[PDB]
Amino acid sequence: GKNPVMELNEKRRGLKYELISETGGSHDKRFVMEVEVDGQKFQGAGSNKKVAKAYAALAALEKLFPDTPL
Repeated sequence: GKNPVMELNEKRRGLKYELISETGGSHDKRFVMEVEVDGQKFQGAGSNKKVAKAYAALAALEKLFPDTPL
């Protein structure tokens, strides 16, 4: 375990990550990603899409799979 998207995928396959926010200039960009798991929405933010997506998965894992080793 180490990659949030990878670990969540082990619990739920075919999840779709949606970019819901992209703001700030090329020097202060902020991305917000959202993932839906069991009708529940989880979001993650960051300076780039990859980490925003990872935080979105982490949020899902922290709620639904607390024991999953990071």
